[PDB]
Amino acid sequence: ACSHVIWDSNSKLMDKSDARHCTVIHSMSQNGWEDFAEKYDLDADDIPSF
Amino acid sequence: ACSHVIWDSNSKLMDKSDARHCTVIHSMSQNGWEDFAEKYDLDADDIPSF
Amino acid sequence: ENRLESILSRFDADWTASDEARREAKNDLFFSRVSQWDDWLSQYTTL
Amino acid sequence: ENRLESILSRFDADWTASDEARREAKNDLFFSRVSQWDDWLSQYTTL
Amino acid sequence: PEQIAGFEHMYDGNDDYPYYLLNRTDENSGDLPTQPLAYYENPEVPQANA
Amino acid sequence: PEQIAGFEHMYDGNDDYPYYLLNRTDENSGDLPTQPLAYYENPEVPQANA
Amino acid sequence: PEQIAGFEHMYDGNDDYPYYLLNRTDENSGDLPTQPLAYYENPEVPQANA
Amino acid sequence: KGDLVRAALRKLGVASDATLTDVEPQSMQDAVDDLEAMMAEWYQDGKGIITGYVFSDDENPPAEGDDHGLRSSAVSAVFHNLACRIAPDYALEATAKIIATAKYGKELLYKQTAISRAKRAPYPSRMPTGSGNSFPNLNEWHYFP
Amino acid sequence: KGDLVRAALRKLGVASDATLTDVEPQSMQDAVDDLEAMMAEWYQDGKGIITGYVFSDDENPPAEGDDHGLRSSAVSAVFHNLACRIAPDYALEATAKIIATAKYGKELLYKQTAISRAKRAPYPSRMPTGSGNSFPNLNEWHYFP
Amino acid sequence: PVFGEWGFVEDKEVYEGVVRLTKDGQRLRNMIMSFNADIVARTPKKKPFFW
Amino acid sequence: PVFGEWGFVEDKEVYEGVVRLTKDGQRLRNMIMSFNADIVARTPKKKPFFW
Repeated sequence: ACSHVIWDSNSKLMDKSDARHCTVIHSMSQNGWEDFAEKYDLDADDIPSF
Repeated sequence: ACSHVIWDSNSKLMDKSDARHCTVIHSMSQNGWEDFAEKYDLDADDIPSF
Repeated sequence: ENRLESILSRFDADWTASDEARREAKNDLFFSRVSQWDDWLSQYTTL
Repeated sequence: ENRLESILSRFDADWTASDEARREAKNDLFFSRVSQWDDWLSQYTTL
Repeated sequence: PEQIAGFEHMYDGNDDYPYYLLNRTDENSGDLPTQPLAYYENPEVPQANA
Repeated sequence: PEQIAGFEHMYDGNDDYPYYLLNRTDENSGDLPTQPLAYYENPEVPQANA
Repeated sequence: PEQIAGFEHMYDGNDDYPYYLLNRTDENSGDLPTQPLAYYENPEVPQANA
Repeated sequence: KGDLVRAALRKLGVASDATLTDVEPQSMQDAVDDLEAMMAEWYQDGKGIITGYVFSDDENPPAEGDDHGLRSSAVSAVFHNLACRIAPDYALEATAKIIATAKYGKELLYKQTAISRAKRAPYPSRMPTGSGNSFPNLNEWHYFP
Repeated sequence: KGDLVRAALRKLGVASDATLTDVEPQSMQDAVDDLEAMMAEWYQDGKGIITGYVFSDDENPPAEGDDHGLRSSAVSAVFHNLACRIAPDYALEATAKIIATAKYGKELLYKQTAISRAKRAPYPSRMPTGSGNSFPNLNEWHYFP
Repeated sequence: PVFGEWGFVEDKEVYEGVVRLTKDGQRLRNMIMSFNADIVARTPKKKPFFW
Repeated sequence: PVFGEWGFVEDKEVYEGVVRLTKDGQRLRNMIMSFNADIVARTPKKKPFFW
């Protein structure tokens, strides 16, 4: 979580309830990306980045 | 189990319930392979690999 | 890509996963040794 | 292969299994010694 | 300087060498490199202070 | 260097030899290889620091 | 080498002999085999490390 | 007269020089051989003092004016030590300053070599590999590599 | 004159040389025998100092101009020590530098040998075999192998 | 599958039992122990030096 | 069949009783002990040296 969920919305408290972003990141295997592009319906031949 | 059951489906949890593979491996004696090819009906003269 | 060759699919999902059944497995089965077989490793005939 | 010679079958399943009743058995019966017979091994006449 | 001269290299902090060398001789005499019997005394915190 | 010279081989860390050898003689004198009475003093952590 | 020479045989590890022998004499002088007063000091683990 | 000390001649020439004498018959052979012997006691077939000295060819050419091939730094030593060795031939004790400079020189010849021959031996047959050390290679320590 | 010191002649030739004298009758036999004796006290039938020195054949040929077969590194030693031994024949104390060089040389002859003769003895009659050591072979330690 | 200590690191799965941490020190123990055995076995006993 | 400690390793069956681990140290004990006995048996007693 230290390196995947990131949310400096200038949130000034512990449950980050005053936040408005909270962008999280996924790392996944090839087969995982195919199955992910399956669920959320996406071009499996795109290949993402971050 | 550390070297026989292998299942990186990018499974992100402990009971590996979110997995979709879980390929396991068998090592077996000659007589064991004959009896195995017997059960699952296979060519006993094939001899497998992994 | 598209390549519905079944074995090429199944094998190319094991091969991909056995790259973790590496870094870790390498260690893990190695502990089943400093306890199970013997606490010395990789010479097996010294004087 | 096909070779229903009965003894060749039974004997060629013991022989095959006595390759484990080796690595282990070798040790196992050897403990029935550092306790049962005597704690010294393989000389039996020194000065 | 004379006794260490030539291999001050060996006295810097390396655990590279198996021992320490010292110059034995010197034209104009037979050098007296009485193996280094002298180190600077450790800091002590006087009894009075204590 | 002179006293160890010839068999510095024996001082590297081998437990191969039964003892240590030292050169006794030297043309131009009778060498004084007073068996190596001198080692570099161990690190100590001054009393003051302690 | 000179003092042990002749019977380095006796210093290898045998408990075969009742004692150790040393060469006494040497043409060109009266040898000074001051019975071996010098051994290599034991490994110590410095106080500082401790 | 001649300049640099390049021939095994010059060694002996200036060896005699540093003693006191200045005579030259065939005794230059009876004294060059003294030198070749010396420069062979030293340099125990390569386990002794390294000087770059070049020897008789095992071809008959055993001496005289042929080059010595010593490093410049080694000369003032070999010929000082030479002086001491041949001085008894002429019923002579070499002066103090000479024996001193010979003693001094002979050490310096070996100095840089001694530093080369230091060398720490590798980790023992045993010795764990160490968890901190990544990439296992040979488990424990190589002890041979 | 002659070159390299190859004959047991030369040893004695240059032995006398290094003392001071330069005479040659049959006394070269009475002094070569001194040498053969020495080179046999040394090298106690092979348990002494190894030099490569070659002896009389047990065929009558006991001396003179026949080869010595010494290593190059050994010469400046045998003939220096020779000098000391025969000097009393001519009512003579060998000079300091000589006794020094003889003392020095004789050590060097044995140096490489002494290193060879080090050798650690094997594990004792007893001594456990050790669980870490795989392939049992002889249980405990061989002590003979 | 049962797991002892389990988790992820560099998005790489990771796990271990009780044994893993002990390995390093345990080897030292065995080594030093073996070294000492050598010390007792091969090593000249106390005897006098005589001419 | 009864088993003490039992399991598989390299797909090779494996098992042991209490005794196996002790073997190594116990031999050392016996050896050192025997060595010492020699020390006491064969060894000159304390007596004076005289001309």
